[PDB]
Amino acid sequence: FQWQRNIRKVR
Repeated sequence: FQWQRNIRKVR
């Protein structure tokens, strides 16, 4: 999982 600094734009 390549997460860009906490995504938080979907769920």
